[PDB]
Amino acid sequence: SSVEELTQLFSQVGFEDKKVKEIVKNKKVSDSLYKLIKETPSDYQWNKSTRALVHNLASFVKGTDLPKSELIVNGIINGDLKTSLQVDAAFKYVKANGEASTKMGMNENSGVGIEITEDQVRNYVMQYIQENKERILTERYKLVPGIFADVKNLKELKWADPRSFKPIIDQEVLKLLGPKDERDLI
Repeated sequence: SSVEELTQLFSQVGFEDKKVKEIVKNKKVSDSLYKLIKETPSDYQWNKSTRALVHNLASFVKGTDLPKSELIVNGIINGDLKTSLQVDAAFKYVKANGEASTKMGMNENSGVGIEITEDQVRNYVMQYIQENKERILTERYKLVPGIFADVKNLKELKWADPRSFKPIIDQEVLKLLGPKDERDLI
C-alpha cells in the first residue's frame, strides 16, 4: 500500500536504497512489484539476478492485473527464466493465453531448457558464411560488423548467449579471408 510499506519490502528483499527510491517514483510498477514479490515463498532468498528479473516483470505488468502472473514469478525464482528476454517472452505468452496458460506452455515458448553451445553457435555462423561467401570474400573485413548484426538476428540463436557471437565470428572469418592485409586498410 503506502510508500513506507513498499519501501520496507523492497529493501528487505535486498534492493539497494538508491534503487528503491527510484522504483517508488513509479507507483504502478511498484504496486506490481509488491504483489509479485508477495506471491513467492516467505523463506525465498532473492539475489541480484532475480530481483532484476522480477523488476523487469513488474515493468511489463505496470499496475495491471495479469492472470497466471505467478507462473512467470515461479519461473524466475526457480531459475527457469534466466534473462530479460525469457521474461519478456514468458510475459507475452501468459498475456496471450490468460488463464489457459500453463507452466509447460510458458516454458516451451520462453526458451526454457534451451542451451545453445559454443559449438552450435559456430555451426550457425559457418552456415551463414557459406551462404554469403562471395559477398563476404568481396568485402572482406569491412563486412564483419554486418555479419555480426545478421548472426544476432538468426532465429536459431534467439536464446543463445550473444557474448559468444563476436569471437566465434572473428575465428570463422579468418579461416575464409586469411589474415588482414593491405586489402583491409582503413
